[PDB]
Amino acid sequence: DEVRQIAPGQTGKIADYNYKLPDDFTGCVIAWNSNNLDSKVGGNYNYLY
Amino acid sequence: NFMLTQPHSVSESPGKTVTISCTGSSGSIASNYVQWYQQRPGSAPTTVIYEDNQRPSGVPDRFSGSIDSSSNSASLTISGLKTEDEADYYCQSYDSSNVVFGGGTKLTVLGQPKAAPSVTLFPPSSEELQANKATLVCLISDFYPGAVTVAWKADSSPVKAGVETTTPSKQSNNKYAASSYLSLTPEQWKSHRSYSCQVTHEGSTVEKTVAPT
Amino acid sequence: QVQLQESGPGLVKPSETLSLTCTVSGGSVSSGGYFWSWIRQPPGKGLEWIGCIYYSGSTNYNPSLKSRVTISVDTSKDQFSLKLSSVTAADTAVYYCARQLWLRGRFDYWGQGTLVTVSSASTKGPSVFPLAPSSKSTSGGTAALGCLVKDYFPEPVTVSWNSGALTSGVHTFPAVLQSSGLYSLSSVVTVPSSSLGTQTYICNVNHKPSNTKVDKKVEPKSCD
Amino acid sequence: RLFRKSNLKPFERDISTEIYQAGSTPCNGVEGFNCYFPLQSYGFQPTNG
Repeated sequence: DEVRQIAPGQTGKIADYNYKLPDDFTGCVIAWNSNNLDSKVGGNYNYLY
Repeated sequence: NFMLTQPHSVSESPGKTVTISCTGSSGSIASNYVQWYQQRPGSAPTTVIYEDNQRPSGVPDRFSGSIDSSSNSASLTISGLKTEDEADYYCQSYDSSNVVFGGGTKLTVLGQPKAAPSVTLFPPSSEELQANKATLVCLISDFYPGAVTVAWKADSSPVKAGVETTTPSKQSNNKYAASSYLSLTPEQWKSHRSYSCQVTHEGSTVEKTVAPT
Repeated sequence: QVQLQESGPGLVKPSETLSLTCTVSGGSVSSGGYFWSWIRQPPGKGLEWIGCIYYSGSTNYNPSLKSRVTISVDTSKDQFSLKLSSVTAADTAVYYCARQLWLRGRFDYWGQGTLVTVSSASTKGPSVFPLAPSSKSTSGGTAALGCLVKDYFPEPVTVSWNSGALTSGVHTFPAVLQSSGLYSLSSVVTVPSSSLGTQTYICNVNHKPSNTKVDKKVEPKSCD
Repeated sequence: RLFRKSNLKPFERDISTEIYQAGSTPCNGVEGFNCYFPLQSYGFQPTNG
């Protein structure tokens, strides 16, 4: 639900505190689904924010 | 009869902005040049600002001063306090052929780890006894907190006369050290069977004893 | 550049003339048209202005210190000296000599402070008694030995172990006033008990005001 | 209490534990930016002047 926040000119809770996107952002964003490896049964809490 | 009034103690956390004042009693503060000196403890004073707006070459830009002639006060503004800024501040004037300094501004600074109170004792030496004197030395070292109470004992009777003790002083290993001295006559040292020093530290008591041998 | 250093005795007996001389290195007293001044500072108190001098006979003194300050300049030796008369116990202060580029303004260079704290004229040397270690003087695998510095005047005394070769475990304690005027202190070092009977430990207590140097050997106590 | 939305009526007690917009950026209970709290600690010390 936070993949929509990563864009130049957005306000929220993750982009403004971890990685801000400037107006002159010529970067190129790629993402994919990796639920079969990045998550596990019993609660995968290894990542923080 | 012109004196400069300066706040004795000023405390502020590092990184913030603080204002140090210097008020003249009789003469107006704008009449004569006001000079601020930042002196480290155990060191010679150094000029930190002069001419009421001019900073010497070498000091940072944060040492800025202002003059309020209506209130007869000289103001020194410090922005972004650091560790090395903890020093004494004095304001200088001239009046009329008689240089007058300021009261002085003290900056408040800011716990050692706890330690066991090692206690050692020595009896008076034979050379001291040949000099018709006797002194029992009690030593407390490598301890924390620095709140220790000493109580000399003559076998079982506590001794207060001639008891001299030293305030705790910080050691090199982030601990503290202390001393205690009991001056006695050569007859009094040999009158009692034994002499002991008791040290109380955080409730626990460490006692050593000596005897004339 | 230029640099100022002070000399003279760091002590003076009460009701006597004080003599502090501040010399100049790397500069000239007469050349440049500047001023000299003496500024004292008591321990824990603010700076106090004593007086100012020119390389000619121009002098001005503080009203509180008027008729007690005698400062003279000799260009041949490239120095200037101040004489203080009728000194008391309240004159304990850290004396600075400072070059004055601007008379009614700021100084530029401050010499190192030769502190003069003295209130009486006892001038007694330091008694150095050995502190013999014994079985009751050790707690575990380490023992303690030292020397007692008692009945001396005035501050301070420097105590060194084995001419400064032993520094680890050496604790120098601040002096405390006794029941009758004088002070007392000690200096001790922690040593393992294995080298008690095989190593010699000598304390070197120095008292510059009384000009007394005493070296006392420390040995384990012999029962008699 | 150091920060407040506006003035308050006399003889009134304010116990509102909420992070005010002291700075420019909006702050009305959210995390936001430059959000310093109205309630700060003291600097009491027995060795002061």
